[PDB]
Amino acid sequence: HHWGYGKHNGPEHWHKDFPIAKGERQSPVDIDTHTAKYDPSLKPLSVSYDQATSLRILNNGHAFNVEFDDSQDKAVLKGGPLDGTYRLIQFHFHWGSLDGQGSEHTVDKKKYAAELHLVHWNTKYGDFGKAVQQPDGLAVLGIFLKVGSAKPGLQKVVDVLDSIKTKGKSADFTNFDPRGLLPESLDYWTYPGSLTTPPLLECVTWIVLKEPISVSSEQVLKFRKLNFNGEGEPEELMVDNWRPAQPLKNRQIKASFK
Ligand SMILES: NS(=O)(=O)c1ccc(N2CCCC2=O)c([N+](=O)[O-])c1
Ligand SMILES: [Hg+2]
Ligand SMILES: [Zn+2]
Repeated sequence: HHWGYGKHNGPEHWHKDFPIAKGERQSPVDIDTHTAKYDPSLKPLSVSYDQATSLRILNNGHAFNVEFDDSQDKAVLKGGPLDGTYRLIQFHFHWGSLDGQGSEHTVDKKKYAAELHLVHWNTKYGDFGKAVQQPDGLAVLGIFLKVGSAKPGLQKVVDVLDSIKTKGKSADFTNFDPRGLLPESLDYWTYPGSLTTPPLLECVTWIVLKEPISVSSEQVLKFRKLNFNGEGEPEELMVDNWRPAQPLKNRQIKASFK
């Protein structure tokens, strides 16, 4: 049938409906810290979320997205390897069924517990659907999550997961401040990639932050109680909604540090 992360519709079957899966700039990738080139021409990352306006949280059957009001230059990301401004449209996670897997990007073949992706689109393109049609249309900020101490700013996300347990369910989720999810350092690795879930459009400029954020075992656990299925259908827990690392091919991962 249609895509997912199960044995019969998982990552290894996506190339049949979306031939771009075997593309030239696919994400995620394994970041080799010793092969990544330090580039001093890379400017600092500029995250301006002080005027962020969260609107809703939704379970789309592949994960839960927290959507923001992107009708104005409220929550933007600029600087880094980017040219111009990018509006935060939404953020989501990708976790595992166990604490030793869940991240999509790996650092030195190392996988973390999960991975937050704050999706952004280039404003010089008007809307989101026009950005996915250009090679520099999106900038996803990747933040790894490791199990350890709780993350206060992530708790308001965790408590509303009961009301979006199944596919297609939503809930009013305003006043969330994404700044409470950012690690202390903004060091990062950037590289040209794509979406990690279908359509798998090669339109992303990936900015994977070097520093991870810790979340309690209790916080990641409550992610695993969500379901892929819609209401009234046989329960399938939402776990391992991550794509395996892809070939780097004709690409170079740059770093803003040494
Ligand atoms: N996992 S990622 O961040 O690569 C990612 C995965 C999927 C999507 N899309 C595309 C259509 C709806 C949606 O959620 C995006 N995206 O916003 O482009 C991002
Ligand atoms: Hg594109
Ligand atoms: Zn993602």
